Formats: sequence, C-alpha cells, structure tokens
Amino acid sequence: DTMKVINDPIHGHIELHPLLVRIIDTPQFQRLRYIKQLGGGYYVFPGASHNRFEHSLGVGYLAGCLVHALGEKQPELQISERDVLCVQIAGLCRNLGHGPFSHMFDGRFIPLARPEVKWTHEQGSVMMFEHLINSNGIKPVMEQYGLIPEEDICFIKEQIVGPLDSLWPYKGRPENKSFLYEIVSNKRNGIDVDKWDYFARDCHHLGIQNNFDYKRFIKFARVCEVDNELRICARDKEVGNLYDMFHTRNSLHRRAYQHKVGNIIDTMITDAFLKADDYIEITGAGGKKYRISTAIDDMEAYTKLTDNIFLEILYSTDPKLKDAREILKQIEYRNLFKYVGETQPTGQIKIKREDYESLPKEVASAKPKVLLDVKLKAEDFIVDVINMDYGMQEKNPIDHVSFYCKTAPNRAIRITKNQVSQLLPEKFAEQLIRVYCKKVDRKSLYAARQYFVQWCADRNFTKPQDGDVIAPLITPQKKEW
Amino acid sequence: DTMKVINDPIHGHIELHPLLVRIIDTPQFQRLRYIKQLGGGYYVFPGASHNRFEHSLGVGYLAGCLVHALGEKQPELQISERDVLCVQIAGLCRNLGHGPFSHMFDGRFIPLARPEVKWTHEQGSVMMFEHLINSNGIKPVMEQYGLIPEEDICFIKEQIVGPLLWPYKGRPENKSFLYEIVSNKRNGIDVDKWDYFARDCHHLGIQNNFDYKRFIKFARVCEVDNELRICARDKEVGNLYDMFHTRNSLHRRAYQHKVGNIIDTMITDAFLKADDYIEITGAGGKKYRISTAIDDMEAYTKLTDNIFLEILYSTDPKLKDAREILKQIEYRNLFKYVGETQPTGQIKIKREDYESLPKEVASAKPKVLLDVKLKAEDFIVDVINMDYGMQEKNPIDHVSFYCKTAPNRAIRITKNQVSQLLPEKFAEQLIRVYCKKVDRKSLYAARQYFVQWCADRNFTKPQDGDVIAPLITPQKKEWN
Amino acid sequence: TMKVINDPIHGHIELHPLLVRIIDTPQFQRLRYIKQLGGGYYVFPGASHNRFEHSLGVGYLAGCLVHALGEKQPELQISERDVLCVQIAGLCRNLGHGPFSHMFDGRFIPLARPEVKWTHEQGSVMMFEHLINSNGIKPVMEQYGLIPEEDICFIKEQIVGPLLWPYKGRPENKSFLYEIVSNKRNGIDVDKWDYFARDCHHLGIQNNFDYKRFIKFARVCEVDNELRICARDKEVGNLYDMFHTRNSLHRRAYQHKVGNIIDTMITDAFLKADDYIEITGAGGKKYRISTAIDDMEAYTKLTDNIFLEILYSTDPKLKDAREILKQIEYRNLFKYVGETQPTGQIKIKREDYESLPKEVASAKPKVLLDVKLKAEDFIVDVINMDYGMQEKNPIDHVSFYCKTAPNRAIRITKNQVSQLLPEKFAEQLIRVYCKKVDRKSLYAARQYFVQWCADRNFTKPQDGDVIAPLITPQKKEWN
Amino acid sequence: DTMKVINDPIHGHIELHPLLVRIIDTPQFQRLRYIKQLGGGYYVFPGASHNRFEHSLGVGYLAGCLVHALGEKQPELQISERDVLCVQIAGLCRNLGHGPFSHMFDGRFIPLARPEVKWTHEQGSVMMFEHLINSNGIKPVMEQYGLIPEEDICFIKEQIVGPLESPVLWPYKGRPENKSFLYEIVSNKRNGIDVDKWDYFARDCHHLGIQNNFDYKRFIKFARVCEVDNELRICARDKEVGNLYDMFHTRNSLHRRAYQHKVGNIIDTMITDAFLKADDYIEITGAGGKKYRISTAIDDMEAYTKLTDNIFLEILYSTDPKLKDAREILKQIEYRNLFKYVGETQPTGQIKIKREDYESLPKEVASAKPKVLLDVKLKAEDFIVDVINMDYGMQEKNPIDHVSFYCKTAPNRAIRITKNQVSQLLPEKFAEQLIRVYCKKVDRKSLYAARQYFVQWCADRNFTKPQDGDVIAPLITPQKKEWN
Ligand SMILES: Nc1ccn([C@H]2C[C@H](O)[C@@H](COP(=O)(O)OP(=O)(O)OP(=O)(O)O)O2)c(=O)n1
Ligand SMILES: Nc1ccn([C@H]2C[C@H](O)[C@@H](COP(=O)(O)OP(=O)(O)OP(=O)(O)O)O2)c(=O)n1
Ligand SMILES: Nc1ccn([C@H]2C[C@H](O)[C@@H](COP(=O)(O)OP(=O)(O)OP(=O)(O)O)O2)c(=O)n1
Ligand SMILES: Nc1ccn([C@H]2C[C@H](O)[C@@H](COP(=O)(O)OP(=O)(O)OP(=O)(O)O)O2)c(=O)n1
Ligand SMILES: [Mg+2]
Ligand SMILES: [Mg+2]
Ligand SMILES: [Mg+2]
Ligand SMILES: [Mg+2]
Repeated sequence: DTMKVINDPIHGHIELHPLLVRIIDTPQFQRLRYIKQLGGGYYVFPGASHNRFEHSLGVGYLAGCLVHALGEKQPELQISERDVLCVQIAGLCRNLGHGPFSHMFDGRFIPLARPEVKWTHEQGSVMMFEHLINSNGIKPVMEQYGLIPEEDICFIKEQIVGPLDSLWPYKGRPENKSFLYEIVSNKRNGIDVDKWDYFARDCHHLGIQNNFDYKRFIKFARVCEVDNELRICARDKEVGNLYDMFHTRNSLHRRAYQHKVGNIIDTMITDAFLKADDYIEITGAGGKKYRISTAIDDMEAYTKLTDNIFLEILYSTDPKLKDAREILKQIEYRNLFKYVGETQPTGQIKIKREDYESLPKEVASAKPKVLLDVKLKAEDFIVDVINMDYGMQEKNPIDHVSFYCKTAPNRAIRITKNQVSQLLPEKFAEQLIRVYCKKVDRKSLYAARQYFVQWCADRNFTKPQDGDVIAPLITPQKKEW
Repeated sequence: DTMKVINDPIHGHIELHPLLVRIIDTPQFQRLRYIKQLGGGYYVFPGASHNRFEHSLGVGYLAGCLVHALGEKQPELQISERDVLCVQIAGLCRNLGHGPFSHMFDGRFIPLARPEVKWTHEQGSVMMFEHLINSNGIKPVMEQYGLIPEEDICFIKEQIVGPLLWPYKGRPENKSFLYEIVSNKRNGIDVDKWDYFARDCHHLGIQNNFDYKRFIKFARVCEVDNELRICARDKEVGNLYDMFHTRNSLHRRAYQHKVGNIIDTMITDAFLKADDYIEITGAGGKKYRISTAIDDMEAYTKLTDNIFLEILYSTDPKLKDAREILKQIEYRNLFKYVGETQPTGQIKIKREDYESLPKEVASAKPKVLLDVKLKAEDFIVDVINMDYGMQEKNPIDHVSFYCKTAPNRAIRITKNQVSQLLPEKFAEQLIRVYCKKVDRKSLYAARQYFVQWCADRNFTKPQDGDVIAPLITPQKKEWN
Repeated sequence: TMKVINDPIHGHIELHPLLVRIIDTPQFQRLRYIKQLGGGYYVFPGASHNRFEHSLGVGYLAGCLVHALGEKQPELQISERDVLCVQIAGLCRNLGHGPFSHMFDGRFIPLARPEVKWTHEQGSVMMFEHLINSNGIKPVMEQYGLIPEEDICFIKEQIVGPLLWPYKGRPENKSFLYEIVSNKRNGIDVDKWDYFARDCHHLGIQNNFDYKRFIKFARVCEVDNELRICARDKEVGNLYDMFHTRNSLHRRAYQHKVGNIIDTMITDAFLKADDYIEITGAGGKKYRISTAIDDMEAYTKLTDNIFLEILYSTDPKLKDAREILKQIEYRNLFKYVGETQPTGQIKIKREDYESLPKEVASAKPKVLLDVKLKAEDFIVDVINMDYGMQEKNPIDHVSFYCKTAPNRAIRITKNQVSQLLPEKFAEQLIRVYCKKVDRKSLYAARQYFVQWCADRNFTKPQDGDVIAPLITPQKKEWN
Repeated sequence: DTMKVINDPIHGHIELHPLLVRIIDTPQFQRLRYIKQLGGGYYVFPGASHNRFEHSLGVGYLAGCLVHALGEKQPELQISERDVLCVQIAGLCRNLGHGPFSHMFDGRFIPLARPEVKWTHEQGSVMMFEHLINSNGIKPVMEQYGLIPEEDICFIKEQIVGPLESPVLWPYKGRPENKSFLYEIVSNKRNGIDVDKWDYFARDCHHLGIQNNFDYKRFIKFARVCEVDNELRICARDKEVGNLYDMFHTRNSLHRRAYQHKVGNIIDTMITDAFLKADDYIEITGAGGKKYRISTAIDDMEAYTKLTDNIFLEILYSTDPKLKDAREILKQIEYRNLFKYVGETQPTGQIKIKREDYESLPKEVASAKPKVLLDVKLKAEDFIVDVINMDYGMQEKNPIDHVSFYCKTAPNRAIRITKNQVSQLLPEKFAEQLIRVYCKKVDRKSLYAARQYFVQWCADRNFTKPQDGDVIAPLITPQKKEWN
C-alpha cells in the first residue's frame, strides 16, 4: 500500500495516505457517491450534480492541510503523524451519516416518519463509522500505521459528534491537544474545514462566485493558550473575513439551500417516501427487512439507503406504490405544489417546532372578506418554517473566536462586534415562513393568496413583498403596511 | 407559458423559450439526470459527477447562440425564429439516446449483448425524440409557436442522425449551414464539442483551451460548391487545429483513462451477468431486458445508471455473480492493467478481430520461467481508436475559410500553409491489456505474455517494457 | 468596421467603429498609464490593471443592458443612437482620473488646492469635450446618425448629472437611460459591475454579484411619471449582497491600511515636487501637477509617469520628493499603529482632520516613555465607509416588479427582507500611523494612540490590551 | 524579521522567507514593476497589464515548491534549507535583466542598436543580481540565514545563466554532481522544462483571456530524482510523457496567439524605431553621475536600474525638437496609425533565413516585379520584413528526447521514451520560420501594391502561398502551378 493521488476540481491533486485509501474503499464510504450534496437543489441548479463523496474527500484533505500547517509552524505542539491521520479520518467520515438527498432525510422525512426518535446525520456518521471499521477489519490496519484504536476511535467520534459538569469533557485527547477538536466540526463557533470545502465546492457547481479564502486563514492560524486550553487563534486582522464567511454562508442558504422550489421538491420527495414507506424493503443484518424509516436502526440496511430509493419508486409498476409514484411523476412534469408567498414574524417573535403542524390549520382558518369561488382546507396548505442564523441560534459566533496580534503572537484576545463595524448584523437569527398550496389551478391559487395575506395580517407578520399585487383587497386593512 | 431562466455554471444564466421548457419537463428528457456524462470516469475523477441532462441544456443554448449570431450578421440568410427553435431543439435532444453510463452502454455493453444489432446513441436519440413528442402532445405546442411538425420534426431528426444530390428533406440547400451546428457530419466542428470541452474541464479539474465565443464572433456563411456553409475566418485555422488537439488530450487524460475504461468494462460484465434477470416494463406491460429495452422507448425511458444500484443492492441469488463484480469495484479490487502498445502496421485491428486478441496474448510463448500459466479468459484486450473525428482524414481540409478583404469568398487552407509542427497522421490505435487475475504471480506472468505478444506482432515497445519484462525486450533488435 | 477585443473578464467584445475612433485618441489611451487601484498594486501584486481596460468593460456592459431592455421592451423605442450614446458615456466616465486614481482627487488635490472643488467626474466631462474637439469626432458621430448638440449633452449628463425634469439630452420617457452608467439615485450601475469582476480577478478575491442575472431580470416600469429600470422582487437580496461586496472590497483592498499609507507617501512626494515639475499645456504654457487640471492638454500628459519622473530625477530641488519615493522602494514605510471608531453619535468633520495628529501627540498616557513624540510624527487617516449614499439605505431607492404584475412597480423595505441586514449604512474608521519606525517610537506611539482613544471615548482598538496593557484598564467601558 | 504572506491571483497566499523579502525590497527588484511582461502585447490584449515583478514572485514560489517536494519525498538527497533558499532566490532573480517591454528590448532593440554585442536578459540578470547584492548589503543578511555567499552567489548565477567558465566533466562550481538536479529547477538548459514556464503559462493565460492546459502541481507530485549517467537528475513518471508534449504544444500556441501576434509585433517594432531615433538624445544617469544612452545603459547597472517602460512616456511627452521624430512614431501608435500588415509566408523544404540576411529582405520584396498595373512604386524602406523562429525550445531537437522517466514498478530506474512509443499524432518537426511583411505606407493604393510585391516575392522565392493569396493578389497566384 502506497499514497494515492486524486485530482479534485476544487483542491487540485491531493495525496491520500494508504490508511485513508483503505477507509475510502469500503461500501460504507462509497455509498456517498449516491447521495446528492444539495438534495432537491439539483432540480433547480443543474450544475449541482455533486455528491457527498467528493465533498468528504475535500474535508479530509483540508483537515490534513490545517493540522500540518500548525505542526510545521509550531513544533512545540508535538503534533504526531497519529494526530494527523486521526484528524483526516474524522474529516473524511463526518458525512457518513447522511441519508437520501442529504438534509431532506433528517430535516424532513425522519421527523415525520419517526416523530418519537431523535436522529441526526452526525449520530448517523458515528454509527456508520463504527460499522465501517468493524465490518472491514480496519482496526488491525490502524495498528499497523501506529494508531491506538481504543483512544483514537474515541477521538475520531468525538471530533464528529462532540463529547460522548467538567472543565475538559473529552477522552480521546487531553487539553494540550484541544486545538485538534476545532478542525473538523467546531462546536465552539462553527469555523471548520467542512464549511471551507462546501463553500468552494457548492459555488463551483451552483454557478456562484463566492467563497471563503481558507488558504489565507490557514496561513494566519496559530495555537495559543486560552483559559488553560490550547486553542486555534486567528490573527486579529482576519476578524472581518470571518464575519464575511458567515455572511457567505447565509447568502448560500438564501440563494440555493433554501431555494423555495428546491424546498418544495424536497417536500414532495419526502411525501413520496412516506407513501412508499410501508412497501419498500431494505435487507439488513441477518436478512431482517427494514423500511426506509427504520433502516437508521441497522447500519447494514442504512448502507443500502441512498438516492436510488427515488428511482426505485419512480420506475416501480406495483399498484401499492402508485400514490408514491404519482408524486414523483408530478416532479418530472414539473407540476409542483405552488408557492404562495413568504413572510416573517416581527422583531423577536419565534415559532416553535411543536407548533409547525398547527400552521396549515391557522392559514385555512383566516377569513379574508373577499369573494372566493373555492374554499380551501388545512390539508391543501404546506407551511415551511425556516431558521436562518449564523450557526449558533441568537449568538454571534465571532464572540466565541480567539485572536492574536502581531506584536504578541502567543497572547489570545477577544474582539467584540463594536470593535469591528457598525454595518454588521444587529441580530444573528431569524425565521422565514413559506406557504405553498397543493391545489394548483388558477382559482385555488387566487384563494390561497387571500388566506395567506389575511393570515399574515391577523398574526402581525411582515407584509409579503408582492402583497399589494396578490391581495389588493386585503393589504389596505393594515395601516402599518 | 413564459421563458425560464436557468443558472448553469458554464454558461451563466440561460434563457429557455417555453417550447423548450415543455420538451425538458418530460420523463424522456428528465431521464438524462440519471446518466453520468463520463460513465466510469467518475470513479477516477471525483469531480466528474455531471450528467447528460445539464450537458444537453448547454448544447441547446450554444446552438441558439450560433444560429442567432449568423442571422444577426447576415440577414440575407433569412434565418427565421422557426429555424432557431428547431436548431435549439436538436441541440437539446441529441443526447436523448444515451444509455446507462453513456459510452459504456453503446460502446461496450450492446456490442457484446446483441452482436447482431447495429445500435448507436444517435439512433436512440431519434427514437426517444419521437416517443417524447408523441407521448406528451408536443406537436400541437410546436404548431402554437409557428413550427410545422411534419417538416420540422424531420429537420430535427436529420440534424441528429444525418439523412434518413441534396439528401436532406427538412430544409433546402440554401439552409445547408443549419445542419452544421448541432452534429457536424462534414468536419465534426459543432456546438456539442464546445459544451463538453468547457463542462468536462470544469468538472475534471483540467483547463480547456478552445474558445467557442471567439469562434462564434468570426463565423460566417459563404457559398461553397453551391451550398451555403459556415466558414471560419482564415486567422482562426490555428485555433481549429488546437480544438482537435484538445479533444485528443481529453481522450488521453480522461475519457480513455486506463482505469476508467476497466471500470466501464467491469460494469459491463456485471450487466451481462444480470441481463437474464432484470426486468424492465415497456409498452402494454411487456417485459424487457437491459439488452432489449432499446427496442421499446417506454422501457428505455426507465433504463439509467439506477441499474447499477438495483444490482448492487439485490438479494436475489440469481444476481449474486453480477453483484459480486460490483462489490469488487467498491473494494477497489479491479482487473489489473498490464500495459499499452500500438500497431506499427497501417492496417487497423478490425472490430471483428477484437475477440480473438485475448487468445493471441495467451498463446504467446515468452522464454521466461513462470509459476502460473494464464488462459485467454484471464486477459482483457481493449482496442481504442484515437483520431481527429474522421478516421485518417484531416478535418481541417473539410473546413472553409474567408479572408478579411473578401468576407463572402470561401477559400481552402492546407496543412502546409499553417505549420510544419502539426501532426502528419490523424488516426491511430491504442491497445491496452489487462489481467483478471490480480495476484502478484499472475500479474508478473501477464506482463511476460503481453510483451512477448507485442514482440511477435511487431507492435511498439511498451514504455516500461525493459522494467516489466527485462528478459523479453532484448530479443527484439528493433527495440534496441 | 466593428473590432473584436479579447477581455479576460467579458471575453470577446464587439466595438462599433465610432467607439473605436474615440478609443484611439491620446485622451483615451492615457488611461493605459493610470492604475485602477493606485497604491493597491504595492500590496496586491496582481492589481496591475489600469483604467483603460476597466473603461472598455464599462462601455461593453452599458451596451449589454441597454440592448437587453430594447429587445425585451420594443415599446421603449430605444434607438441605435441611444445605444451608442450610452456606450460612449460608459467608455468615457473614467477619463477624468489622475495619477493613481483615487489618490489624486481623494488626497492630493484637496491638499494642494484646498480652495478648489474637483472630482474625477468633472474631469471626465472636460476631458471628453477636449477629446471630441481635438480629434474631429463630431463629424464621425453625425456619420453614424448621432446629433452632436443633443447627444454630447446627453453623454455629459450621464456622467456628471444635470448640468421639473432637469435633463436636456433626453426626455422623461427615456429616463431609464440615465440609470445605466452612473446611477445617481441609488448607485446601481454598470461601472460597479465591471470593477467588482475585474478587481476580484486581479486581486485574488472571489467576485460576487451576478450582473448577467440582474440584466436578465431588469425591466422598465412607470414610477411616479418617469420610466425607470426596475428589478424583479426576488432580486432584492442580491442587491443587498452587492453593497455588502462593495464594502468588503473597500475593507480588504481599496482601504487596505498599507495601500492607503503608500498613497499618502506618494501624495507627500507630489506635494514636495509640485513647485518643480513642469507640464506643458495649450499654447506652450507650463502647468504644475496641481494646476494641470485647469488645462486638458496638460492633463492629458499627467499620469502615473510622474512617480517615475520624480524617482529618476537628479535635480537637487526634487531631492526631498525623491527621498520619500525611495523609502517606498526600500519598504521603509510609515508604521501602522492601529484603528478605532467614534462611538455613539460622534462624527469627525473634514475641517478637523488636520487637528487630529495634534490631539494624538497631546495625550498623556500614564506610562514610562523613553521618547516623546510630536504632532508631525503622526498621521491620522479618517475613512468614511458607507453604502454609497451617506446614512441612507440605497435599496429604499430601488423599484421592483413582481411576476404576477410585471408593469406595476413596488417598493420593498428592509424589514420585508431580513433582520440579519445592517442597522446602519455609514460609519467612520480612524487609522493612526507613526512616521518614526524604531522600536521605542513605536512603543510610545501605541501608548499615545490608546490613551487618545480612551480620552475621546472611541472604540477599544482590537489589540489594545496587548499593545497598551497599562492604559486599557483605566476605561471601565472597555473592561 | 519574519515571513511575509503575499496574495497572488495565480498561486494564492504565498509565504516569503525574510531573506527573500530583503532582496525584493530593493530598487533593482522593484524596477520590475515598470516592465510589462508581454511588451507590446498589452496594446492588443488589454488584460495583459501584468509586469515582470509579479511573474518573478511566482517563479520564486514555484521553485520553492518543487525543491521542497523533492526533499520531502527523498530525504536521502540531503536537500538543506540553504539549497531551498538559493533555488528560490535564483527563481526570484532570473527576470532581473529584462529591459523596457521585455522581449522587445533584447529581441529587437539591442540587436539593431548594438549589433556587435551579445546581450541576453540572462546575462543582464546576473549583472543586476550582483549589483543588487552589493549595493544593498545583502551578503551579511545571507550569512545570517546560514548561506555561504562565495559558493551560493556562484550557485545562484549558475542557475540563471549556466556554467560561468569553459570546462573542456562537471562544469559547475556552486554545487557538486550529487546536487545536479538543483540546476534543473529554475532554468533548465537540458530540456527547457522549468518553473519559469509554469508560472508564465498560468499567469499569461489568466491575463490574456486564454485557458492554460499544463498542470504543474501534477508534475511536482510525480517528480523524482534518479541516477542518470552518473548524475542525479529530476525524472518524470512515465505516464506524464503526454502531458509534457502538451506543455510544449501550449507554449507554441501561446506564441502563435499572443506573443507573436502580428500587431503586437509591429507595435514592438514601432517602439523600437522610436527608441533608435531617441537613442542619441535620451540621457540616463549611472554610476558617479555619468550619462548613458538607452543602448549603453546595459553597461552600467546603476543606469540600467532606471531603464524601464518609462522611456516610452518620456519620449511621448517630450517637447525637445530633437525628439520630434521619435515622438511622432509613438503618437502614431496612440492614434492607431500603425504600419500595415501585408501577409505571412514560410520557407519551403529546407530553406532557413539567416540573421545576417534579415536586412536584405526589404530590398528583395521591393525588387519583385509583379506583372500587374500599379499606380505607386514602393521602395525598400517602405517594407518591414519580420522573421520569426518558432520551435520547442531546442532548435530542431525534440526536448522530450532529453527527459528522463521512471516507472511505477521501479521508481529508482531512469528510462527513455521515444516519440513512437507515445503517439503518431505528434509533430514530425520541432522548428520552423514565419515571415511577416508589413508596409509603412498605409494608404489604399500603397497597400494594394505592397500585396502584389509580397505575393510576387513569395512566388519568386518558392515560399508557401499566403492564406489569402488568391484574394489579395488574384493576378499573381495563377502563375505558380505549385499553388494551383
Ligand atoms: N493526465 C491525467 C491523468 C489522470 N488525472 C487524474 C485522474 C485521477 O483523479 C488522478 C490519478 O490518476 P493517474 O492516472 O495519475 O493514476 P493511476 O492510479 O491511474 O496511475 P498509477 O496507479 O499508474 O499511478 O489524476 C489527471 O488529472 N490527468
Ligand atoms: N438568487 C438566486 C436565485 C436562483 N438562482 C438560480 C437557480 C436557477 O437555476 C435560476 C432561476 O431561479 P429563480 O429563483 O430566479 O427562478 P424561479 O423560477 O425559482 O422563480 P420565479 O418563477 O418566481 O421567477 O437561478 C441563482 O443563481 N441565484
Ligand atoms: N488567436 C487569437 C488572436 C487574438 N486574440 C485576441 C487578441 C485581441 O484582443 C482580439 C482580436 O485579435 P485578432 O487577432 O482577432 O484581431 P486583428 O485586428 O489582429 O485581426 P484582423 O484585423 O486581421 O481581423 O483577440 C485571441 O484571443 N486569440
Ligand atoms: N483581507 C485581506 C487583506 C490582505 N490581503 C492580501 C493583500 C496582500 O497581498 C496580502 C497581505 O496583506 P495583509 O494585510 O495580510 O498584510 P500586512 O503586512 O498588511 O499586515 P500585517 O503586517 O499587519 O500582518 O494579503 C487579502 O487578500 N485580503
Ligand atoms: Mg493507481
Ligand atoms: Mg419559476
Ligand atoms: Mg485588425
Ligand atoms: Mg506587514
């Protein structure tokens, strides 16, 4: 076994250590070739054909770049080849838990199919990783390259999911190596190599000329002591670039990841999966059969759960799958559920997850006072609530970043928002509410618009942008508008 | 129905006429979302995740750009809006006939599964197009936008497949130039290549050196031997030689990558072993096989890269052998590359002889001590034709040019008027040999047979010949 | 006939023969010798680009937008004459720039000729007039169907604004034509679109804003009895992003602290050279660097070349100017001390800029200092950052249309878009530098600077606790 | 003090060792900010505003990348930090000798102004480098970072210009044979495959608006040092041979499209003409206040330091009546009243035009007797004849015959690969000449006449038929059966 070189369009030629190659050449990893990074986004942005596989390689590569850069500039950190390989492996493997169409699966499908369960792709990644290691005899190979499976497997899982009270909650590495936990999935502030890869890769595919300059950030990164931990610190000068990184993230969510049509296509696919869930069988361990919604309980079954489910349903002839198949066929003909509009709660108002189901009922209960041919019911409405933030709810992630200055490179400091600019956001979280109608004819749509705008007025939400055009009889009643 | 705008990473924001949108939003077109452009290339170049769908949009767009440019600069050509839409439709629809993993399907699988049949993706595209039109009531919609379905459907098909004396019925000789946009049968210079150069390069991580926007700006129609043809400005001749050089480079680096090809071969093998057991429902509920779905477009509509995963995730014992080959791909236990050579002789190895080659390699008698003896079935011999798109012919001899001082007068430019640094030949064959036995001793043996076979046949010395077979290469003084 | 030019940003661009005639003049070719980013090239070595190529791009984009509107809306009656006039204004709006672009009118002219009110825009109109008259362009304009009297006026108005409906070059039904090249209402114009893409390409920063997308969605609608360009409603987020990008590019590149100090040092050299450099203008009359703006024939010859003429001079009179430039070549630059901002209400006025080095030197930091610094040792640079319209939100001055009613213009407020947007649209940055570069001077400069920030109630410099640990504790507001 | 980071649009953020920063921050290096990489090319490709300065940084960076990669993969080579810095410095400093408008200066101007002298930008770079070091007290700073100035300065100069003595045997003194591979990085005298090309391919393409086909990062990953005929040399992986042929194809493409663009060349020619007419009157101050001319500034590095593209503007903005003729030529460039391109041809078969004959060519063109009615008669002085040598960097030789390869199964064993083992679609020849003819008389009747003379001359000499020959000279081309 020797190093392989791979040509990636984002990073160029990258070198992979043979242990990494061994982990990649498994069914559990190769699975990620059949899961679209952006899920239903490909149905809106035709360049977004990329899958989780190539993203994972990039994350693994960038994780290696950063840990090598720190070790070269600061030999006193005693970063070992063992540390480098463990960080790269965590980087490679943090996307292993994604399901069909990525965020569709755990953001929409699982919550509806298994409301009792608490599932995230991160937990899935840890379980899949364990299954990958055990199923393929990787532990001996790890030992052969100087890794200590007991500690290092724990370290890898902690890097992905966080600690499995205390000053130091981690067991895989001690406080003097704290900075290693900030590379792959940064729980403190969200600044990690996962974002850096997807910014560049998603932009390249989407046709958007945006990214964060990660090479710059790597050149200016240092490890300093912060409250008895050794942490990664950014050069003070870079603070503006970090605010820009979160702005870019939010832009990409607005333009692409939460595109109103990309979301409704995800919703339609989720609907098809719900109607197919009783009939599709996935074989897991010992020949046991699982459903789409229960394959998450057996990694051997989950290994075989990919975007392929979409086509299996679409190409089925079984009459049982007729309803699921019809929804997918509507997607192919582009007969989609119709977007009605968008609004936001005002100021500090927030809607909660428990209430999401009551919203279609509220919209249908509005009493516009316009002449309507058709009356709509709760089941005709879809109400999608989207949380937009800087990765930490209402918190400013830059308040959780440590910096150093050129005159004192070993001394960590904090920089507040007011020390940077007044042109920055005054809030770091908000909600968008999108309403769609499942009845697509002209009269239903007209009615849906009247209900929607009336509902906005009753709730004191913001005036939809086209409110005066879509509901000219409703908007005058609200003088605030 | 109004115009839609779509954001493509290669071309930016593209406008699509509502008739094109109607054609795109069908099962027959959306199918192309599930067919990788480069087939097994994705298993070597991880950026090559692109499908035929987005390439097709780009071809349709570029076809529109060129026909509009010609009309704007030369109103006397009388290009109509109807002509523009017909050219765009042919551009959109020329990839409709591709099968699972694109060139794998018609280059490898069909020739082995149905040796008696003569199938190309082009023929498939015309059949798929007909089925798309009829199944979705597109003819009325065509009429609504000023098209004449009888003549225009014929024109569209002719643009894709050629003629079904002026041999075309969809347009007359004064619109000859319209047949050169989408699939140029005369010299291969068409908008299909322009899109894939730029798109494949973007995804592969290689830089494209052909500038189609430049070419469009300098393109004119001129009279050539009583046809109106597209002519390039004389200055551009160098750039055209470069276009074919780029195509050849892309084939060498990516499309004929030795591992990408062997993955395609392994997938083909899995399909052959699955062909008796996979069922695809076509018209009237009739069942077809992977190899017969080409006979029914309703079945072919459902034949995509999904077949790979249906096999890989199957539990049926009948599919065990097919499933095992695909599992070898996932663990990267691939058939092993042995080497590459070329004929020195000017006769091309013929397609009819391809099957006899593994036998010849196994019949070589290398004078070397060997632990293991290999059989014909252990060898794969892949013959690859590399050319400038027209066998031995120089495609630039079939291009017409014009000069700045006389923009309507077509001229010819010969190779000697351009450069002495150009190719003296325009076609060649590469022969790759692989071994299905992957252990160290089998591979060592395979190398000895291979080099011996090269020597016996008077093929070129493999590049690593002296390293892989030091006992064999001395016997050939032509190599020393 | 038409010429084709290969531009790295826009690809192959077609130029109408009238445009080619305007380009092939000394007044336009001059722009080949003026760096777009001035002193920015001394920090970003990719930023070698000049005003010339930017001007070609602006002219091209202006043509793209006006063609797109005419094709989608024939009822606007956009003529070939209108298209050429818009392209010419686009080509010629950078004609008035001086040596190192914004250095010249942002730093040098204000200091050299404080009484005068000069902008590159005014310079562009004067240069344009001189270009036309000196080269016999009026007849050529007539030959392509232009009407010089009206159209020259239209071109100038597009660049500088009005020289009721205040414009004479075109009537209210063609109002939308005045929004293409230099948009006085909200700053959304093709000049920005070119520089975003060109500057990013050269600087090594990824250039946001998709102007092709914007062009596809642009329409003309009636707004308060004018025909104006309206954006599709869904594009409002992209417009906020466009201004965010602009502000980023200023923060990272155009107001780079070292780029700015190099501009300051070059300005200083020009001031010390101003009495001795002679530039021949009309009728053989001699001008100075600071007075060449009064004669276009002299101004034609005033480019980045002045830098090298000073640097390579042997005249003892130019010794002081030459020494400053030589310090730039050895990279013995004035040293950056830090940055701060005013707090709460406070805004620093232009009239007070000169008093600021005095104030910094007057601070009494309670720390032991080896050296005492004087006002002349400090440079204080005040930078106004905004979204192009002072305290105003430029998106409040944009008109939108919806898909369901394409001819009905609407307004969209900030609250209808996002709560993650800026609450303010203007601010000031204050950078302090020290002309004394040794270790002890620098240490002292830092103590003064932080003390001054404290006394004035400015924001705590980012590295305040590190550079002045004895000073920052005294301020509870800072912790 | 410490490393600086610089943002380059081609390579991204590059780290520079403090010694390199010291060399860069001198008048001798900063001079390269005022010299256009592509000379008169900017007057055709408006994106080509880049200067030699930023190219030099990129060459220095790539030289570092390659030497670091070799050292990391093969510790047994004993590459030291000292070796790395010396290679980077040679990379940074190999463009120091360029004059105004780069190749215009040493390709056109110097050969005409000082025909006796043998001047190349390479020689200029060595002299400039010596002057840079001595004028700025760099030797002590070198010592401070572990360099040994005597041997290392020699090594740096040898990397740029080749052996400084006649050895007639290992001809280099800066490093021994076991470090021979270090001499292949910056300026590869054996086959021309070096980091200088890699930077300019990527940079020129970025600025010109053309896409580059050569991947240097790939090449660096596959490069190894192996023993070849008792030297340690850089070897490429066997399967990279196709990419190397492509690299030379790309170089030839870039020359055809851009560097030898017919108008870019005539602008260079016009600027050269202006410089020749200005050469008696422009003064450049050198060492001790002595005055030099444009053509003699090459003899004093202090003067040469101040000789940049600025000369163009000094002439253009001059008022001295003595500079009137020079100034008028430059003004013609501004108004785009350029000498007119007449056409292009090539010698046939074996014919090779010699440098000594270049001056006789305008006479030959004017001596042609086209059998056509002409209103104007043209003289030798009305014609410019530009002869351009196009090749793969080594005259008639295939540079890939001078490359060593290794195979995956035996990484330490160097091998040769011949053209026939690669492809039949490759060039059969590796050198050729283009002949461009221009007319200084730009009116319609002169141009018509020039075309008739030119095509007649092609016919008389048996050169190739110009591409538009039948269009520009329909009465002349029929007389040549070889063309019909
Ligand atoms: N001219 C080429 C050849 C390959 N690649 C890409 C495809 C892969 O992502 C990566 C590695 O492919 P190689 O062909 O270099 O490697 P192999 O593994 O096929 O060759 P070997 O195992 O002989 O080294 O480089 C490329 O960009 N350009
Ligand atoms: N801010 C955006 C939004 C979308 N897109 C891309 C995705 C699509 O490929 C194309 C068109 O999407 P739009 O959202 O503009 O169009 P819709 O059809 O979704 O909206 P509508 O029908 O309301 O015009 O542009 C983009 O690049 N940037
Ligand atoms: N092979 C080429 C040649 C030129 N260009 C660029 C350089 C110019 O910016 C633009 C136009 O150059 P041309 O050589 O096409 O134009 P000329 O004016 O030299 O040719 P002519 O006057 O013969 O049309 O295109 C290019 O990209 N590729
Ligand atoms: N936000 C920024 C700032 C700078 N640069 C570029 C400009 C320079 O080419 C290089 C170095 O600039 P810095 O501002 O990082 O370096 P300084 O020397 O100005 O800062 P200091 O000396 O304080 O570290 O990076 C950049 O791309 N983005
Ligand atoms: Mg391999
Ligand atoms: Mg839509
Ligand atoms: Mg021309
Ligand atoms: Mg600095």
